[PDB]
Amino acid sequence: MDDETLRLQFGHLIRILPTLLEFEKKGYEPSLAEIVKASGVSEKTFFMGLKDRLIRAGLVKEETLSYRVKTLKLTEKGRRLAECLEKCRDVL
Amino acid sequence: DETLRLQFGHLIRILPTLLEFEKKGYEPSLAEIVKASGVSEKTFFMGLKDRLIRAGLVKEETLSYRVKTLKLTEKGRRLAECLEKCRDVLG
Ligand SMILES: [Cl-]
Ligand SMILES: [Cl-]
Ligand SMILES: [Cl-]
Repeated sequence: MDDETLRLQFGHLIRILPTLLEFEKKGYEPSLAEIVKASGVSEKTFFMGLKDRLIRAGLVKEETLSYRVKTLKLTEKGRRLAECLEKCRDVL
Repeated sequence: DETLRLQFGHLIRILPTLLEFEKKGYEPSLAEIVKASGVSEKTFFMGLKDRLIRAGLVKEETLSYRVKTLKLTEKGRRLAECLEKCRDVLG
């Protein structure tokens, strides 16, 4: 529990991690821009720190999609947590 | 919601701790909540307690002339159950 996951904001987690699980269940590889758009985080919050914190925390990894276009892939830990956060969303 | 503005670590420590006391029928003082949860006294007393109250996740009550406690609301209770499962992923 030094997990940097603990340092993340609940809203950012409950937004981004379920969004990426739902794209994955559909077979779709979304761009950083589509991830922001579907999740509802601000692009300024995303590109000015959040993305790199999710990477640091072992929750996602960034990959090249095509020229000039990157995606995030869930790690097994990020996917395990994403599923737990889906139920949190129901409650809320 | 104010719930979304909370830090995941503080949530994952406090609300599960309270739920586990409640299942055992135990009514902890504020100091016992701090110690069992692993948050510091300063973190708890300098904003976190009151953030959890403002998010509707807990209610503060005077338990006796001696001590206070926090009770889970039903929202707080449902979210605690989900955060336990989250804790099985981390550990
Ligand atoms: Cl964050
Ligand atoms: Cl907090
Ligand atoms: Cl309690």
